[PDB]
Amino acid sequence: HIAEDADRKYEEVARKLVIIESDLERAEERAELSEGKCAELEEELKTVTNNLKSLEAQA
Amino acid sequence: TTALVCDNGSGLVKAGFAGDDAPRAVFPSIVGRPRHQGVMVGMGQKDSYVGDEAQSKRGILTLKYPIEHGIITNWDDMEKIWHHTFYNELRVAPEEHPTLLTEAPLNPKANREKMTQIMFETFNVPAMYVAIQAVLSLYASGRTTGIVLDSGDGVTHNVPIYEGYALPHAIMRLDLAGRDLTDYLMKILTERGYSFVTTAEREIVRDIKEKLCYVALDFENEMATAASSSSLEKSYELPDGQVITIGNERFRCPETLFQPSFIGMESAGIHETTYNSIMKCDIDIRKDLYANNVLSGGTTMYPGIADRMQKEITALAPSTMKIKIIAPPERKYSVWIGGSILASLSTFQQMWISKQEYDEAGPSIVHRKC
Amino acid sequence: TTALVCDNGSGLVKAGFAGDDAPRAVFPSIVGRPRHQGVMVGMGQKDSYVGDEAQSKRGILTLKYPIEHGIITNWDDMEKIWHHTFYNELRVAPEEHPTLLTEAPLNPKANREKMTQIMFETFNVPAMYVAIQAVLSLYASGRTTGIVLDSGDGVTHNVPIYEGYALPHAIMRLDLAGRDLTDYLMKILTERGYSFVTTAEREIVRDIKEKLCYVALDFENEMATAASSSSLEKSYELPDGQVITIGNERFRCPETLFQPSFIGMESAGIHETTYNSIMKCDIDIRKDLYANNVLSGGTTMYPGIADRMQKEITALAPSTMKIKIIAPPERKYSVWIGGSILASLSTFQQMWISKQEYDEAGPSIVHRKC
Amino acid sequence: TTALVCDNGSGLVKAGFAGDDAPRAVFPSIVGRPRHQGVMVGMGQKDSYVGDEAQSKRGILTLKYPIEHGIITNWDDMEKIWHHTFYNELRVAPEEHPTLLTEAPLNPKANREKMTQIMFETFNVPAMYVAIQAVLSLYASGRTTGIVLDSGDGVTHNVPIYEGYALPHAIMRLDLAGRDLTDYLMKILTERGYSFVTTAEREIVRDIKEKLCYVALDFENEMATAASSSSLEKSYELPDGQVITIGNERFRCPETLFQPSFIGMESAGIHETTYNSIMKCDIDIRKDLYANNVLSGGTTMYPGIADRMQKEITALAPSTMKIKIIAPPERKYSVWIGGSILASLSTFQQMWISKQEYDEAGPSIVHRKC
Ligand SMILES: Nc1ncnc2c1ncn2[C@@H]1O[C@H](COP(=O)(O)OP(=O)(O)O)[C@@H](O)[C@H]1O
Ligand SMILES: Nc1ncnc2c1ncn2[C@@H]1O[C@H](COP(=O)(O)OP(=O)(O)O)[C@@H](O)[C@H]1O
Ligand SMILES: Nc1ncnc2c1ncn2[C@@H]1O[C@H](COP(=O)(O)OP(=O)(O)O)[C@@H](O)[C@H]1O
Repeated sequence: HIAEDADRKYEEVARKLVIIESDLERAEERAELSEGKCAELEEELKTVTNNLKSLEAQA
Repeated sequence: TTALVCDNGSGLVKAGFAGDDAPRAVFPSIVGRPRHQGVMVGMGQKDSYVGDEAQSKRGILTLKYPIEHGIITNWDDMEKIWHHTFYNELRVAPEEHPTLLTEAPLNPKANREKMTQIMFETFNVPAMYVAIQAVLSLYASGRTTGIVLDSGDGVTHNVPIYEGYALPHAIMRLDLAGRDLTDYLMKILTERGYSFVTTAEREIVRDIKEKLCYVALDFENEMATAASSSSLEKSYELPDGQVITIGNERFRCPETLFQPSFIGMESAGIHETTYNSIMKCDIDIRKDLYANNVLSGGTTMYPGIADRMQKEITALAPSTMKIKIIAPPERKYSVWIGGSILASLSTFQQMWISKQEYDEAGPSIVHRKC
Repeated sequence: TTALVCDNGSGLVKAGFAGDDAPRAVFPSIVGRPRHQGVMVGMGQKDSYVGDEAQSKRGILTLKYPIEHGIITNWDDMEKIWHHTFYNELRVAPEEHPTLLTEAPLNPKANREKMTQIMFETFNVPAMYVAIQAVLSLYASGRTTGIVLDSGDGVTHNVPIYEGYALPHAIMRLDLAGRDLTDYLMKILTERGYSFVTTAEREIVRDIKEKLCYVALDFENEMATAASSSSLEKSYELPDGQVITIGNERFRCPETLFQPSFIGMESAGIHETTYNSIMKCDIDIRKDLYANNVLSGGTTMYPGIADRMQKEITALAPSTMKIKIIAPPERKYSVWIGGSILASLSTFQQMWISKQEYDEAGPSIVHRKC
Repeated sequence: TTALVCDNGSGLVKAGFAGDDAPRAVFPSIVGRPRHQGVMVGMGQKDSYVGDEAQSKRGILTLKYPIEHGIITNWDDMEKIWHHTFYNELRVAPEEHPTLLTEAPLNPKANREKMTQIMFETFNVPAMYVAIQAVLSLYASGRTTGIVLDSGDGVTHNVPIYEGYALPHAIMRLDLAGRDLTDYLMKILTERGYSFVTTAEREIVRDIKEKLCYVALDFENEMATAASSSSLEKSYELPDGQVITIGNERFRCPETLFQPSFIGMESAGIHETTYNSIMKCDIDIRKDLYANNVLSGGTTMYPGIADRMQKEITALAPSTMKIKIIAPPERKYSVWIGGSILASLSTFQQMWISKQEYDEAGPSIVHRKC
């Protein structure tokens, strides 16, 4: 009785584990893409700051 | 000087000396009186038999319990039972031993006042004290934190305790116990043809309950299984021959603990009152209460009650907590064991109610301070 | 001989030795007392628990802060907390160490007088000194010029400094801090169904605040976004299971720092009081004040607070100045770090208030010279 | 066209027409379901009984309140109760009447959203509105300034008003009310021998509370007096004969409002939360708040509660203010009376939430605008 109890319970544990794992790797993809996005924003900001200081010296 | 521990209970007296591993005297809390005539001159018939002497002359006596639902409802019979316990079972003199009595929570004050008055006046104990059965059960379990479910013969109660602090607003007391299950079994056995109506027959049915009944992990499919095959049927032999065979009654009798609607009560099962008592406690201690459900008393001795209890509470509690039902193999004497441990402590010897304090304050000393 | 630094604060004690890089002991400034009964005889009941021992037993205790708004309002509890800090956490003898206490600006004189009297009498410190939190924060930031916004658990204050000169007429002290945000969050969570009323539940809500709350760069469109989608919802798990999920509360809680009308206060947000304290200074130093806003304290630790602060001050200041919000990653311990630096300076060893000066001058010596 | 006023409450439904002096229908907010078998073929057994029909048949029913602490926790039962209120008690058609519902302050938003959605969809009211109980109580008291203390069956709350302006940051809500006093009395009566466990027995105990309980002016010497003599003992007769007599329980039950630690709560008494709500208000209006404490609701109907309240607040407030507890003799229906007054005003007929506004904005309009 207790054996089949724990067995079904922990097979469902492996179920939520597969789900939480899928969400984990999806969040890893999210993390890497967000690093790339903030890196693109970093080059955006470096470029715009160079432009700002150059053109402000001009002004 | 050693002290006495006298866990009374509504179905079984368990007495002994503080410091032992187990009670020295365990006998039914019962007083029998003869019904029939008595014809043999010179037989020397007694007026009333107590304890297990009334259990062997069972056939000619009418048996009465002086404790109904944790409450002493016949004080002369209770005096007889205490006199027996002291002089014939323990064979001591109560004038030379402090006595530790025990009581369920949430029952009238006159009960404790009369206990104290009886002890001090008609037994001349040097001191006494009235503990709570659940606290002693926790002492015996060897922990200071947990929600103990005590279920004896008259009353079922939960007491949540944390770090040695009781939560008296979350104590929940229920009034179905071993005796109501015995009565429900006496009533449920009539649908197979067996008819027990006498008090002696009630004792027979109690023995049937203690020997053949168990708790089903899943009640519905267990019912269907018993309906399909006949592998659950066992046989019992009454004390005159006449074997009887019972089927689904085996697990329908203790199922009442989880569906008290079988006996027309409105309460919830023991699993649900345990969960409610937990959810009535402060949110920071209930995770440690969830993992220290201590079981105690005789009515918690059915095979499979811990598994069903854990299944039910697990189904109720959040899916992250670790539900642990602690069911020792000797939980029928946990109250007495804990009482002996308590009465043996050195730091307890100032908690007694001395005779002089009683002489000063009256019987009201008991709950007013101790 | 080394000296002690004892940044008290109204939510956390941070103590250590002058010369270290970080406080050696960091525990809640709290004192708990049992509210429930206590049944297990011999459990060794303590009268009161302090520090983070009272934090683990908080299920059965009633917690109290002896400091309300930077002011010590319970001197017995504060003496308990200091005794703990010296003997159990740091494990030293206060008779062998000068002590550097810390205080917020613009709070009653009796506070410092009682501080120094307590030290010199019931601890027999060889010498002591009471600094200002913002000055020490500036020491730790490695500057001599800037307007420092300190925001702890009880009080928020700005202190503008220039070349090491304070402008005491421009000091502005505000009385909403971490604790008022915790209370506002306790009140805002009720509109989702969650009810926290106990002091222990106040600690739970404080942890929710420290884990899930952030400052929105633009409050209105953030509000509309949270109303549109549900991507802002995080989930928290209380210490009994019972996952809760919060939505726009995450940024509605710390937004009170910028709109103190949410808790029914009449003041202006921290950005506006910073700008006002700047504009109360001489027109020559405020260009250097605009570029040295030094954030400090625990309440300045929300994600996105530096950017919102910069946006707001930029919108207020002239369109030519360079607003720079300096927010170190360790800014929660800047006061203690600066206090250790200060107490380690060799030129400081003449600024102590020696025991003999106190014996000559009474407790009034503290503010009268030092 | 006339409008409906439907003060719901957690223990009693009070309905009627806007413009009357008293509610037309007052019945318990309770739904009963049969508990037992049912053997008489053709009796025409109903599925469920509501209102006070479920109260006279309560011997065979299990009663359930669909509102626990001001929150509606069973929406089918609440729909049954509203259907009953409209069709059998008032005997109207909800399609022809605006409806003014009422709600306690500081409770979840889904409550009001579901209220308005239920009304507009399953009753097709032309318009509706959800007021706050304390504001209506102040309307009925004939005032525009005062701190009203409402105390019904589920929740006790203070709302301070000045000149018609609410101070939403000083609103204090507490969750002990009539029902928790009923439960505490059910628990305290067991120490005399009486055992009430059923829901019908809970109704019996509620009536005992409404008939025999009062608030002691000085709790300690009242306790000593009840201990000394026996003149405080009254007698009550259950609905089967079998009289019971209660002593100090009479004033120990409502005393819980002033010491909520009796039921294991950590909050302060109603006097202290009233004083705190006042001291949370601007220093200029609190002199006028001290003199306009308006008592409302059923739980404020104990004899001697106004005197005890005034004594306590006078002991707390400065010795120059004039504390005036305003306790009307009809204060149990103040919320409904004020609701009728409000729904009768000409300048109110633009504050309704028309069906068209709901059709445009969804159920979320109820708090977004009104
Ligand atoms: N092995 C068992 N299985 C099931 N029930 C039992 C068993 N032993 C005792 N009981 C029940 O326990 C009751 C006595 O338990 P006990 O703990 O002694 O009660 P009390 O403490 O009130 O005397 C009896 O009514 C009996 O029905
Ligand atoms: N990571 C965090 N995010 C948001 N708030 C925080 C964080 N850490 C601490 N706090 C807040 O800061 C307060 C403690 O800050 P601290 O600087 O120690 O105050 P004090 O100096 O008065 O002790 C707490 O009330 C808490 O609400
Ligand atoms: N005369 C009375 N004395 C004391 N308590 C009363 C009295 N009448 C009613 N109550 C209490 O008031 C409660 C009902 O009050 P009411 O204001 O109708 O509640 P609600 O506003 O939630 O409907 C009941 O629980 C009852 O215990």
